[PDB]
Amino acid sequence: MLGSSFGIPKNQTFDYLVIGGGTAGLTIATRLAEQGVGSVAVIEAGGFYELNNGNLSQIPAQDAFYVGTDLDDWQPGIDWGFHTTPQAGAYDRVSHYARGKCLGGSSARNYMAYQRGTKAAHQRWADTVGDSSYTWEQFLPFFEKSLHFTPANDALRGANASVVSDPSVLGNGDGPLSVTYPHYAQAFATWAKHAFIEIGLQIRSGFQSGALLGQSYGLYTINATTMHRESSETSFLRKGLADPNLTVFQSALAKRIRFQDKRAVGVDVETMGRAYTLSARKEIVLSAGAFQSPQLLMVSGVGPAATLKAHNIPLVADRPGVGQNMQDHIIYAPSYRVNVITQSALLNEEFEAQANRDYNERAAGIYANPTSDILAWEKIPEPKRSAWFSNHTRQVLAEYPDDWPEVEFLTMGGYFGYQRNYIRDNPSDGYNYASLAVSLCTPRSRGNVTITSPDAGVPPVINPNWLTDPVDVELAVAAFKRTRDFFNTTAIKPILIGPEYFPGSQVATDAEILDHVRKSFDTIFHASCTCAMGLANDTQAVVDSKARVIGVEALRVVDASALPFLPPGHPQSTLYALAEKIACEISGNC
Amino acid sequence: MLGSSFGIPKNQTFDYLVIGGGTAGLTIATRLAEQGVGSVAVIEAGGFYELNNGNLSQIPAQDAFYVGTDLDDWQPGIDWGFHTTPQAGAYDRVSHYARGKCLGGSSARNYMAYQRGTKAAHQRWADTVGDSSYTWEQFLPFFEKSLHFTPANDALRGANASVVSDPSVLGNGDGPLSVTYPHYAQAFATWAKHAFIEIGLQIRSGFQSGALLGQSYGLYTINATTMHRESSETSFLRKGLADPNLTVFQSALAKRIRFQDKRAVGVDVETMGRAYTLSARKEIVLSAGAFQSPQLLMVSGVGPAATLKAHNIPLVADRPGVGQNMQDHIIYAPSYRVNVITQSALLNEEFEAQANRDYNERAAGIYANPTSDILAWEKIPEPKRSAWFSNHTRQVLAEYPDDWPEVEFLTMGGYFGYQRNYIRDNPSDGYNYASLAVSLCTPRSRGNVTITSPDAGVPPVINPNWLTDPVDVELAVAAFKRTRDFFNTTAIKPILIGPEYFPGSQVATDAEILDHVRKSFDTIFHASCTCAMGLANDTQAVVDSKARVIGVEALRVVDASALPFLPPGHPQSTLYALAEKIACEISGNC
Ligand SMILES: Cc1cc2nc3c(=O)[nH]c(=O)nc-3n(C[C@H](O)[C@H](O)[C@H](O)COP(=O)(O)OP(=O)(O)OC[C@H]3O[C@@H](n4cnc5c(N)ncnc54)[C@H](O)[C@@H]3O)c2cc1C
Ligand SMILES: Cc1cc2nc3c(=O)[nH]c(=O)nc-3n(C[C@H](O)[C@H](O)[C@H](O)COP(=O)(O)OP(=O)(O)OC[C@H]3O[C@@H](n4cnc5c(N)ncnc54)[C@H](O)[C@@H]3O)c2cc1C
Ligand SMILES: *[C@@H]1O[C@H](CO)[C@@H](O[C@@H]2O[C@H](CO)[C@@H](O[C@H]3O[C@H](CO)[C@@H](O)[C@H](O)[C@@H]3O)[C@H](O)[C@H]2NC(C)=O)[C@H](O)[C@H]1NC(C)=O
Ligand SMILES: *[C@@H]1O[C@H](CO)[C@@H](O[C@@H]2O[C@H](CO)[C@@H](O[C@H]3O[C@H](CO)[C@@H](O)[C@H](O)[C@@H]3O)[C@H](O)[C@H]2NC(C)=O)[C@H](O)[C@H]1NC(C)=O
Ligand SMILES: *[C@@H]1O[C@H](CO)[C@@H](O)[C@H](O)[C@H]1NC(C)=O
Ligand SMILES: *[C@@H]1O[C@H](CO)[C@@H](O)[C@H](O)[C@H]1NC(C)=O
Ligand SMILES: *[C@@H]1O[C@H](CO)[C@@H](O)[C@H](O)[C@H]1NC(C)=O
Ligand SMILES: *[C@@H]1O[C@H](CO)[C@@H](O)[C@H](O)[C@H]1NC(C)=O
Ligand SMILES: *[C@@H]1O[C@H](CO)[C@@H](O)[C@H](O)[C@H]1NC(C)=O
Ligand SMILES: *[C@@H]1O[C@H](CO)[C@@H](O)[C@H](O)[C@H]1NC(C)=O
Ligand SMILES: *[C@@H]1O[C@H](CO)[C@@H](O)[C@H](O)[C@H]1NC(C)=O
Ligand SMILES: *[C@@H]1O[C@H](CO)[C@@H](O)[C@H](O)[C@H]1NC(C)=O
Repeated sequence: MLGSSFGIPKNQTFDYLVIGGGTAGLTIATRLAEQGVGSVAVIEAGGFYELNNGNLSQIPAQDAFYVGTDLDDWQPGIDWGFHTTPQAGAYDRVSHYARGKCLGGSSARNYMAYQRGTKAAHQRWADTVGDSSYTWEQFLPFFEKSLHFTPANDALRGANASVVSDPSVLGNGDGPLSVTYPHYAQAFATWAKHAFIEIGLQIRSGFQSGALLGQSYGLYTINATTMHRESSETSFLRKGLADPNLTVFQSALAKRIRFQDKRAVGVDVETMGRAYTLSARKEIVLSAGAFQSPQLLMVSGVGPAATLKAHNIPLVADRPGVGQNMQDHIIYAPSYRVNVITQSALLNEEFEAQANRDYNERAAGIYANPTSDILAWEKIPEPKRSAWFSNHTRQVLAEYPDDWPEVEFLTMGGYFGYQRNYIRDNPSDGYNYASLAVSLCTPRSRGNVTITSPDAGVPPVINPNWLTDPVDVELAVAAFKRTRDFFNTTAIKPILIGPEYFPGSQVATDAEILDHVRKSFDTIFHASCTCAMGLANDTQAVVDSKARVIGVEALRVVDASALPFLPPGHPQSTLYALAEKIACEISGNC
Repeated sequence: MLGSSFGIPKNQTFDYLVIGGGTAGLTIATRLAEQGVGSVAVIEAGGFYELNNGNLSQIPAQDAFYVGTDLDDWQPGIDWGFHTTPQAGAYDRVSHYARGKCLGGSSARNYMAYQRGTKAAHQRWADTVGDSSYTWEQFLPFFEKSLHFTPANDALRGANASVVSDPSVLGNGDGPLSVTYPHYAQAFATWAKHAFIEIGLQIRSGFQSGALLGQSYGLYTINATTMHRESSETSFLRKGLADPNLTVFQSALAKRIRFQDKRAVGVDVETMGRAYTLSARKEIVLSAGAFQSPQLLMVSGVGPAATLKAHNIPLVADRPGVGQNMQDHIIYAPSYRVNVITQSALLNEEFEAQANRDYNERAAGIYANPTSDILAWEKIPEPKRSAWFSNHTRQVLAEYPDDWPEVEFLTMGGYFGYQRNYIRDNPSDGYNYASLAVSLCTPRSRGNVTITSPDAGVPPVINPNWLTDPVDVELAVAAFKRTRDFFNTTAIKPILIGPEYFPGSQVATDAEILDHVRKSFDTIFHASCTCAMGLANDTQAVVDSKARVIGVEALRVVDASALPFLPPGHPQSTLYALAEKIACEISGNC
């Protein structure tokens, strides 16, 4: 009975509460319920994205809806409508920062890329938090536990789009999280493989074995049968319905964590104006993400003393790291008109109608593609390194491990432009558009989150502060010039129609390149480290290596906020794994 | 793809809009979508009751949750939290009036009784609205079209609980609305059959063939396989999700119908704070029910001129009938301790655990019962008639048709008391409690609905005004004495434990009985006739026989508000049928 899984908004007691039915939230809630620790309730402000955002969150190719910087490019059924402070690195631009408000959280909204960090990143993690269980070899089983891998389908993809994978690290098939290759590869990506080789990027066997340098076809959180998005909702929550130990509270806003002495004992909740308190006998897990986890700590009395005093919040623990040390990745892309099919073709009615039938009848065609296909990773090579970087920049980059890339390239079968609104500004003049996006994997810029109010119903103040460190500025210009090197290869030339479409060659000098990047970049949505994992004796750390909040009892944080630092690339794989790990830490029954 | 059925909250155009995803709403929306008239959108303020009220709305025996008169006996996931004005007939009591806020509306909340009115009621309907298609023989196919009848299961019910039905009027099996007999009959009802005969109520072949006088086992909107509630959501909406012509907007509040000249062209909607306008090319159907249909007309400029002026609403049509002539039924019941299992046994943990397993594993046991089982109908008999009624009362009752009953009796395997809150005040002292409820089928009292604001987000002012006509007062006392006659039968005596438990024999005189009824009665939730069907030339009528709103174009009302008068007994059968009829009227493709 479906309804048996869903809670009634009144005072009651569970063994465990998880705040936030997002990526980490639904994973840890489902695993705790299955691991015999007693009753678990998960509290989520949103509903099902299948009811609240049409089929836009279910179709991989529709992932560009409601992610633009424009303040109005969102709707309240899937997005919080959060905007940044005026951004020092983006000419004081106030931008929309997309966050999932739904069961699945930002796993309902992401571009579905599944890629793990490097052995050396895991080594740095182990060192920073003083726990060797975070080293690659000890952590890997938690990465594998979640997965149901399906190999590439060569018949639907075409021979051109053959993949190089490492199945030995993609689990035993028993996990609920579908990971596979899309049934459709962008024709652009097929050409990009040759261009990547010409600029010195060797093919490797996927991005799941603890190394990145080189190129490969990406793996995605997509169901191999339906080519629907795989979120934490379609994977973990669907398994957890059927577990009588799991209760879901949806359309439910957590307002305050309650403390008796320094012990977390319950959560104040509002469901459609009805206030109630859920009590926890054992532990509360905060999984509200990089913006709202720190906000809930602060309005509950855990955070910087001066902030809590200024908003009349009684102090429970002076923890100055709460909302500090925010890390993020950025993305921007030039675009060309190309002589191959890209997502542009969906603007043509006769083409869309065929793609629509291919998707629903055969799980095939361009709708079955998340826009991306091939990722590539490098250090900026010599001799460009000495020309493009100051001595200070080269000294800072030499402190990163050899395996830790500086720049990520992503094939995109669509137009980025200024990323104001990808749907409105999608060029409609009858050409196919493709982009080569770049992301920077060594961000030095640090941001923060604070509050204007003790009410969690008021949005937090979000200041990512991207592109403010001189190292990020120099890297941003270098990455842009590498996209120009990609587009000047003889391998890619035959599909290009005329010169660079966006921005165009008139963007030439270092200062013009920087100015264009400052106008055309956005976050790639990897906000993290606002409840950073570190040593219990570090006054800036928020959680220890067991994800316990320092200064209080029976409270953990398990989400992107808990990361000690942002590892290179796409973090969802790591958040699934971290949730798997802290579930076993709590239960002891794995 | 589920999401393909659900709308995005932005400006867009459909051929038809239905306001209110309730009993009538989801029926007409689904049928219009199937009948080739183009695109249909349904707008509903609530969500799925399966997500928003646990399993309480899915289990028939849990129908007593959130229906009490106490102002706090509701939660915002299934109920509007409406209260009445101070009630002239109930010692100025301000009472909660349960209304479904969910897909299915009040079909999510009702006691699931399926019973039709009388041939003579249908004759009066035809005469009042000037349309012979409302006579029994012409209207019957619209009653049958909806249904999937399953016969009584004698093996699960027991031989004691054999039924007398007329399958020839219960359709061909093709309709989505499950109607059947419960898998479990209250032991109390089994005894009640003999007691009903002793006080002169003969067995008849069900309540679906245009006659009521006598007794029979009731038919219910329950799925025959699962013994889950059958709402308009589990029947019509579930069929309509496969129809690409149907779009659902849930968590969507309609604020205003828009008029160009006198033509309805769109609806102003708010979904979680996001305002948008849905446009209608052809017709708008208002299905917001007896309280909110008249409210939406008035805030849109259709209603009594003086009311709209007083709240700064521009006048579109002076229609003084809007919100007037409200009709309703009431219910109250004495109770006895009884020597048989009733719903009381669910307070015993060992009994509940077995009933829980019986329900989920075999669709059997007391959870598979809607509380009622046998209905009985009469005129107050002679010689009690001359003793209990004034000459004026007898003159008014003689104007009703011979087939139209004055009093309904309902077996109830539970305690009513003052109906403040059935769950809190459920006696827990170890006895089984049963009640014999009565409802009055000839209400003379008339109520109304008005507004305090042009904002549909502000609740309407709801004044049922029950028990204010001297005919209803005399009938209320007579009905109560007939419950005493039932409980003094020699047939029922052997299961009674001690004397009348509630109110008790100390309630003796006519004035004491009236006083007790005024304290212990509530609505039985049949609010209707606030957008009454009549002749186009009647200034008090709101809709014509085609359900078109008089004085404007392209606007219909199809719900309990549209009834010309309240027919005897349970109206959901008539609302399904009326929705079937106006669907065919609109489409011309049946
Ligand atoms: C557009 C986009 C693209 C991305 N692409 C990728 C990608 O391709 N690969 C990848 O690895 N990562 C990607 N990411 C990032 C990755 O998805 C996120 O880092 C991850 O989803 C965050 O997980 P989380 O559990 O930390 O938070 P979330 O998944 O955001 O979960 C937080 C949850 O808590 C709820 N919540 C917050 N406050 C409250 C409250 N008070 N009460 C109740 N509920 C509350 C929210 O509604 C939400 O459901 C992308 C992000 C976005 C936005
Ligand atoms: C507790 C209870 C027991 C009952 N028992 C029985 C019984 O056993 N048998 C029987 O025959 N009848 C019974 N009834 C009555 C029967 O269920 C109702 O008369 C019938 O459901 C009314 O249907 P409707 O479409 O007129 O209104 P509803 O089904 O109430 O539909 C109105 C819908 O419109 C929505 N809405 C209102 N305003 C807006 C707006 N502005 N924007 C968007 N959506 C809006 C509401 O949320 C609701 O879903 C019972 C009623 C109740 C409350
Ligand atoms: C309607 O919803 C209720 C859940 O909200 C449900 O109550 C729950 O019933 C489950 C059994 O399915 C109980 O869970 C049990 O879990 C372990 C199994 O590993 C048992 O050993 C325990 O005894 C425990 O009872 C929950 O205790 C119970 N929860 C609540 C809130 O009471 C009802 O069962 C549902 N009703 C029906 C008829 O299905
Ligand atoms: C994602 O959701 C969209 C609708 O919510 C859906 O678009 C809709 O698709 C249907 C076809 O499935 C169109 O309805 C058609 O119905 C009749 C058949 O009797 C046809 O003759 C008509 O031409 C009509 O097209 C709707 O027009 C269309 N709605 C809109 C707004 O376009 C998408 O198809 C869904 N996406 C996928 C990939 O399935
Ligand atoms: C619910 O819990 C809170 C705090 O424990 C309390 O303020 C409130 O009164 C409770 N409500 C009820 C009905 O007990
Ligand atoms: C993929 O979807 C199909 C069809 O819905 C389902 O049978 C399967 O379980 C899903 N796979 C995973 C691994 O979730
Ligand atoms: C690969 O195949 C697709 C579709 O057949 C085609 O559009 C694309 O150009 C091909 N690529 C190469 C490199 O030949
Ligand atoms: C956030 O960072 C900005 C820029 O570095 C700084 O000036 C601001 O005060 C910080 N806010 C908090 C509350 O730490
Ligand atoms: C009753 O429920 C069963 C199982 O869910 C289903 O197969 C059947 O179609 C339902 N019947 C109706 C008419 O809703
Ligand atoms: C009918 O049978 C049931 C046994 O299931 C019993 O509880 C009930 O009293 C019986 N009624 C009569 C009148 O014999
Ligand atoms: C939406 O429709 C209304 C109705 O006229 C009007 O405010 C405006 O034209 C539309 N707004 C947008 C954002 O298109
Ligand atoms: C509604 O009914 C009452 C009688 O109970 C009457 O006094 C009142 O004026 C009516 N109000 C409206 C607005 O018709």
